[PDB]
Amino acid sequence: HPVQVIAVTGGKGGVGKTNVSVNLALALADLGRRVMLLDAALGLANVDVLLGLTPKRTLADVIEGRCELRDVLLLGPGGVRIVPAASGTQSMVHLSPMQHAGLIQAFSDISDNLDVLVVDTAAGIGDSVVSFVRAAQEVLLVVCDEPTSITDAYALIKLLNRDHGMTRFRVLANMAHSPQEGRNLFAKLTKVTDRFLDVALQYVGVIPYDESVRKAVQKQRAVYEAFPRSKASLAFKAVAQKVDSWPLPANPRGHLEFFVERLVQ
Amino acid sequence: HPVQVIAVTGGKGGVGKTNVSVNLALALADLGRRVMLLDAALGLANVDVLLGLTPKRTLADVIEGRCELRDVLLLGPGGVRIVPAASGTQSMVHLSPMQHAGLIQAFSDISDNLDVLVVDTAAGIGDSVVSFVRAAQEVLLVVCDEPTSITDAYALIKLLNRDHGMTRFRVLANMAHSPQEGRNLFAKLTKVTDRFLDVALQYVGVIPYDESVRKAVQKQRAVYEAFPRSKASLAFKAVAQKVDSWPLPANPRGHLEFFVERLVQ
Amino acid sequence: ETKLLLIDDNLDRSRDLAVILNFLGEDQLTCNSEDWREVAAGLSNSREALCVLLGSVESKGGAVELLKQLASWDEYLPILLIGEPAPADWPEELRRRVLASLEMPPSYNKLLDSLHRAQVYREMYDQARERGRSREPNLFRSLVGTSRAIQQVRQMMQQVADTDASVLILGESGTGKEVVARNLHYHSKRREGPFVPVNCGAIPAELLESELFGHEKGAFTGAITSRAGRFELANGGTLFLDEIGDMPLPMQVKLLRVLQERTFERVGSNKTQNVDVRIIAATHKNLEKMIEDGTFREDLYYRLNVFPIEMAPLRERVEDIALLLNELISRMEHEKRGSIRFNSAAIMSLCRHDWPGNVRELANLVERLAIMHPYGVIGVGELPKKFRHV
Amino acid sequence: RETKLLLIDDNLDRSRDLAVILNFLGEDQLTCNSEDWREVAAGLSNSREALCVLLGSVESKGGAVELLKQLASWDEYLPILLIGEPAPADWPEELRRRVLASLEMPPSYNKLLDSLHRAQVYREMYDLFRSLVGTSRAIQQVRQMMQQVADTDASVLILGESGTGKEVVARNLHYHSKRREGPFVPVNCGAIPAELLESELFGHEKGAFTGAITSRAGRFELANGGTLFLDEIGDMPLPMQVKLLRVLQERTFERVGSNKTQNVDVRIIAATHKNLEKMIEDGTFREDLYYRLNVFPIEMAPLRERVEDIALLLNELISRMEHEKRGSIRFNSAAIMSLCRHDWPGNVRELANLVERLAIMHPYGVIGVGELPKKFRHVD
Amino acid sequence: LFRSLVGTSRAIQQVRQMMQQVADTDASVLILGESGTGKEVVARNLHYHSKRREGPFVPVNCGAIPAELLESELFGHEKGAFTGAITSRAGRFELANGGTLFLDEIGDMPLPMQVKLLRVLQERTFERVGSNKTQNVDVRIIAATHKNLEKMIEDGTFREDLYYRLNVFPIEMAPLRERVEDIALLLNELISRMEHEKRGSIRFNSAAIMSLCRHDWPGNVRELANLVERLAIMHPYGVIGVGELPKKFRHV
Ligand SMILES: Nc1nc2c(ncn2[C@@H]2O[C@@H]3COP(=O)(O)O[C@H]4[C@@H](O)[C@H](n5cnc6c(=O)[nH]c(N)nc65)O[C@@H]4COP(=O)(O)O[C@H]3[C@H]2O)c(=O)[nH]1
Ligand SMILES: Nc1nc2c(ncn2[C@@H]2O[C@@H]3COP(=O)(O)O[C@H]4[C@@H](O)[C@H](n5cnc6c(=O)[nH]c(N)nc65)O[C@@H]4COP(=O)(O)O[C@H]3[C@H]2O)c(=O)[nH]1
Ligand SMILES: Nc1ncnc2c1ncn2[C@@H]1O[C@H](COP(=O)(O)OP(=O)(O)CP(=O)(O)O)[C@@H](O)[C@H]1O
Ligand SMILES: Nc1ncnc2c1ncn2[C@@H]1O[C@H](COP(=O)(O)OP(=O)(O)CP(=O)(O)O)[C@@H](O)[C@H]1O
Repeated sequence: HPVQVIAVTGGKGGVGKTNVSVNLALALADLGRRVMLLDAALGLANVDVLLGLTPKRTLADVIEGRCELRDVLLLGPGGVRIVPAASGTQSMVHLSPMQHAGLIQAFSDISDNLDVLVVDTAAGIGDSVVSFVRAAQEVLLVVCDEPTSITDAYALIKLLNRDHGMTRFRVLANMAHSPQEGRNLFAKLTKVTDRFLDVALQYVGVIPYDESVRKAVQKQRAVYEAFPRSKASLAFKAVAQKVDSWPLPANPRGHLEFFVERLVQ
Repeated sequence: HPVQVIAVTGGKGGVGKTNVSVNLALALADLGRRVMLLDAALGLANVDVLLGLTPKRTLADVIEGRCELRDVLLLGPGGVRIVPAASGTQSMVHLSPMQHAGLIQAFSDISDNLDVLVVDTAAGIGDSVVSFVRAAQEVLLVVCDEPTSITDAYALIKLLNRDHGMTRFRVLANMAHSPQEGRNLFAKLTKVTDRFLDVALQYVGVIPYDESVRKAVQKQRAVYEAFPRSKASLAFKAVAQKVDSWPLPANPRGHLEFFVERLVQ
Repeated sequence: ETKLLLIDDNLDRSRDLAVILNFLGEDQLTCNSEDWREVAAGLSNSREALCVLLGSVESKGGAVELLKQLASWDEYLPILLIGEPAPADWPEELRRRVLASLEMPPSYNKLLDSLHRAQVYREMYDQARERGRSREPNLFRSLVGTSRAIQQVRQMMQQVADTDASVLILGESGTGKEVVARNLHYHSKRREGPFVPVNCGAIPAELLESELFGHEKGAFTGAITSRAGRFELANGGTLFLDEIGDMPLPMQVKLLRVLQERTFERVGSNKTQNVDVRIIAATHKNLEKMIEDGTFREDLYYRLNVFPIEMAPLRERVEDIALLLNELISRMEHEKRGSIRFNSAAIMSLCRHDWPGNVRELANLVERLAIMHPYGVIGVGELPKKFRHV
Repeated sequence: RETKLLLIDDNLDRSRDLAVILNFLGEDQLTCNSEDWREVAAGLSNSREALCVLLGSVESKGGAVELLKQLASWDEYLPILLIGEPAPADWPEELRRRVLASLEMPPSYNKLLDSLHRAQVYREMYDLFRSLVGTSRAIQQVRQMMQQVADTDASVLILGESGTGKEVVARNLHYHSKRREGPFVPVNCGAIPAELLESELFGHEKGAFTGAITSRAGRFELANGGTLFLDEIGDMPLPMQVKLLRVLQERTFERVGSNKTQNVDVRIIAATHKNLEKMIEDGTFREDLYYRLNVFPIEMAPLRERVEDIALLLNELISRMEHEKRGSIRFNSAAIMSLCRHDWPGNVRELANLVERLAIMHPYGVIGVGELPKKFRHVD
Repeated sequence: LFRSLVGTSRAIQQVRQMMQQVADTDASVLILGESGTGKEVVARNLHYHSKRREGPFVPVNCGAIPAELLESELFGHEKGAFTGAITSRAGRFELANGGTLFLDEIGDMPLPMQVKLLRVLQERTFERVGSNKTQNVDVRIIAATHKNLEKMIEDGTFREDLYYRLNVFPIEMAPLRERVEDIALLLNELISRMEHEKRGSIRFNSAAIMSLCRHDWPGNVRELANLVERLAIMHPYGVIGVGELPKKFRHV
């Protein structure tokens, strides 16, 4: 009955937030879960580009109000329900938290046939990023094996812990050439957090770096369905199996979040 | 000599914006002059992390008025006066345009920049990025061969044309595995712009994918100094002349832009 | 329940350990350092083997190679050394891989604890039982303890548990207000009704009215749908208002109107609806000074102060910490997490902390050390620097 | 305790097996054989230094009767535990009683330690407490059971592990019922000898028949108008069990040698730890007595199910020390978690005995983890 | 050198005649016409033909400056004036004291801005925000707009006193679509930029010239410059005709 929402974040760009979010969406679709995929990067669209969708009406038409949220849904490849975000529209680039809410609560009306929702939160630590992170109970940080990414993810955790006090984070390593260096990356993040913060980073696995994911990107298709027999594909299948093992949210939190009425009932 | 300020943009995250800004600034510094790098990602300062420097006082202090601007000029490699900003501070991310303009005007105090100042704009097309590109005389776009990067760059171009009528742009290719790859990416982006809008974009160069950059970033040092004899370092060195010496007969006009005091007379 | 592996080349040690395993209520599969493959072939799969009890290693490649082969057989398999603990010669990964080291003659409680931990991590690492039911780090049975500081809280609980009027709660941040609200809701008449918690400080003030009452399209900027607000979701239920002093001035008169007449409105339209929402508020500051400053209105304060509830900081009930330290750990092993054991020095240092954050940061620390160094032998050293008090 | 277990067993394999079995538990054991048991047994300080005598398979000539007579000469009060074989039917009646349990080859932990506790009772008898406090869910369910039962007046059945605190629940029900003024009487059938349970419960008759050696009336007139809390009703033998059913259902008794019937109005509260419906399947328990007794079930939880209560119990236990000026020990957090993580088979009695032993060992001291006995010791 | 434009048609002849009409006096110069008609070069060439020649020219495009920020950059502010001020800098009058001030897009002036500019014109003095100092400077002001004023006052959101103060010397701008015949020559002016800025080269064929002449050209000269530079940049050294013109520019 409750809907698990996974916000794929990390602050540092290029770690693979959009691609990992799309791949997880199609992975849970293939496992047998009806999946919705929302591009929280409302200023710039990347989700519909990777999946080849070319919608005729997007979240902007929702926001300045010439339609509802039924009309913008896309039945993309892999049986996914995509909620595209506008690219280059003035009404979308910067939003007050009031309009971000006006989007968030209205997004809960379209919840008839949902099992898992994947939120592609935009890069950085902007207001929209923080609002969408707090709106999702399952926050997964994609971390690459570069100190810039390490410190930027640390900055994001510091922002979300010093200000709003959220400590749970699911660390997913990316661009790891060996299974051991992913654990090494997790140890580096753990050392930094211990020296500075008090948070509970939970290792969820490594996504190996291979040209299959990239060549799927240029072919404008998800690597899960474009190359279902690749090392990254099998490792991400295992990651999706672990994702299904994540317990469902049971209770709503004080702040705004997706599907409050689904959780409260 | 009216100060020409270059800002590095591209919208898409992880393209190399902070990295290309740091390495290019080091390139100009090693090729004469005296650069004063600034990072416009006021809440996510990655220039210091990439350079290994420890900022005693950051730009958040001068934003809050704690210290003067000249206090936060921190010497780094290559004789570069880095101006680090805060890390993990949302209050330093989304500022009112008045505060951004006050920062731009506060830069007028420094008068030791030999026509060089590199701005590292944050990912996205938010208010800070546009406010900084309007203040800059050269806007450098870094994009990678991936359709999402093309979409984000085109969205930024469309926003700038539609609201502020910017006309001249510089295109730089990053993470290109072949020399043909960057030119193909530029051709695709200019094809999209030609199909939709009226903006002229200029070629700059290409940054090949080298593991030397990864190893240098691992060493908490910029790739220009850690591995100066490398293909990426040579690419940055080549980009140095293209950036530095193209607008030799500069004619300083006037609007909301950096160092307007020097541009007037 | 499954089986156990005894790869020990010592005839006496393996024999007595097999006898002990048969005693405690589970079968065993005696093996040597090299011919364990043929014995393990008798099992259908790795699931039929719970954990292994390493003894003496005499084959080629050493105990490191033996453990590499065993992890190749099952990577998610706990390791139970007996007789000789891991010295400072093995690699760090191999050192950490060991669940625990026994000390012959085998000790009772340590052996059952090791087996219970082994089966806990075995149940945790497989793909059965599907997903569970996640809960917040502060959403545990935090009302445990023997101090005056928590007995007073429970006394005011029982005092207000038989009413339905608005309640007011005071105490520092992370002191356990959510648990108080949930307990009050569960022990009231509207137990089956919804429990909607909202904290006014987490969400900005501009949209707080929209979140509380609800809005409709065409009479609200940024409005998309004719949303029913959290007050509507609280019909027949309770609205737990945390950090109540961050409501703007008009929010106070609006709350007074909804509390007095039991009816509210939706912003943008002149329509009224009546509900029976129970208002349980919680703040972490001094309202007796905020009223004088000019932020909290008098009537709303006097309407919420019908039944106050004051918490106490963790530092003021130090002799409860151990109890919580247990009640968290059990929770973790009964949640999708393994079990952690502490040394005397670790807990003794943990009870010396001033706790600038209350129980919430204690739970955060417990979870972070559980998922940082799991199934280990964590003592005072493994604790973070701040918590290490000597 | 500090007492050891004698292992008189001719089978060398069984001897060493049981030796390591008991050395697992932490109790001190010594391996002995019939050829050398004499001098090793004489090497102990006294006959009371041994908790019991463990007899395995015996292959010595002359049978086990001679060994039993020798042990009887050694000590009259000496429990015997058979391991690996059932109770023989050819042994004399006066010798089979000393065999405490007809244990098969070394059994599970719970059965063995329950037999050891029975042997402890055997030792002590031949030689209370303010529980029901706390906010654990188990104690809350128990309290809900008391609220559901208190307004009525009928038989009450308590199920829970041995020594878990049923007496305090019986006292609570007695003081929350209409019989507050009436006497409240607890009787533990397990701790009473089988041959003397009839005299203890039904009473005494002077010169009526053989065996009348005690002069003391039974609990019938002790329990009149109040609560009779019969603990360990499983150990109730079948003839005395049907007598108890006659006393219960008819609410009346009759003195042998007369024709007058005397009425009693007592609230019966049975409490037991052995499963009763499995005993029904085995046929050694009456059908209707269970049905009448099990109308108001109180599923008393073990200490492990209400671990959060444990510390609040120690304080109360420590409080019992402060009132009587019988010492004052203070547990640190380390010992609190060390005791909380324990399984606690003898749930409350073991905790109380541990507190007493720690009090005697370290008066006015901070009880840490080092001062704890080995069985309660828990570390990282 | 400077930014140069040339023409031959009757409209630009009237433009130069009317410019020379007012070039003999120094007062507020108000320019009316559509946007992108070349008002900046008009102001700069008026200044270059005025008394001020060694003085600097300060342009202010109000469409490129936020409304709340217009007075901040124009009048100036001290270090401590509000929450966003962190440095004392002089206003744009001081930087060009003794030069020529150009103020484009006067349409969106708020009422405080209108009264402040009227005060600057009348008493020849001003004051920085968050301060009481009264400082006087001398400058020649050329204000410009893209909307016709008469309707803008008719809406009631333009102060009539400021309207009359600025409109003492009205200026009429002629959009290019009425002077298409010199566009080719005007094109030969813009290639001079390619020969003066060194950014490439571009040519126009006769068919391309006549095709361009038919185009409506709403934002005449700014759009013309943008189009020619964009065509040059997309493919330099190539021949420009009719088909390869992006869109709507091949009206034939
Ligand atoms: N000390 C401690 N033990 C904990 C805690 N959470 C879970 N447990 C233990 O884990 C058992 C299973 O919990 P579950 O899987 O959620 O399965 C639970 C759940 O489905 C439900 N349940 C029990 N208590 C609650 C509660 O307070 N809230 C909700 N929403 N469900 C509950 O009933 C089932 C059985 O509950 P129990 O009989 O209590 O059995 C519980 C209890 O023994 C905790 O925070 N502290
Ligand atoms: N999944 C899971 N979560 C658990 C469990 N036990 C506690 N929790 C979590 O801890 C919160 C507070 O538990 P509490 O202090 O016992 O406070 C509890 C307790 O007083 C009462 N309650 C809930 N279930 C039971 C139950 O089965 N028996 C009793 N006696 N009380 C219950 O309701 C209060 C609020 O319950 P919630 O709103 O669910 O809020 C619960 C829930 O979020 C459990 O076994 N499983
Ligand atoms: N798991 C992975 N393995 C290998 N390469 C990966 C990868 N995830 C991402 N990449 C690379 O990074 C590119 C960008 O990925 P993605 O679009 O997910 O980034 P992102 O969404 O984190 C940045 P932004 O938030 O700015 O859009 C991919 O097209 C590919 O080149
Ligand atoms: N030529 C190249 N070869 C390999 N990796 C490269 C690269 N250029 C950039 N990267 C990688 O891109 C990531 C980000 O680089 P960097 O931090 O220097 O700037 P950036 O501007 O791309 C980040 P953002 O987009 O978030 O501002 C790092 O993982 C870096 O190693």
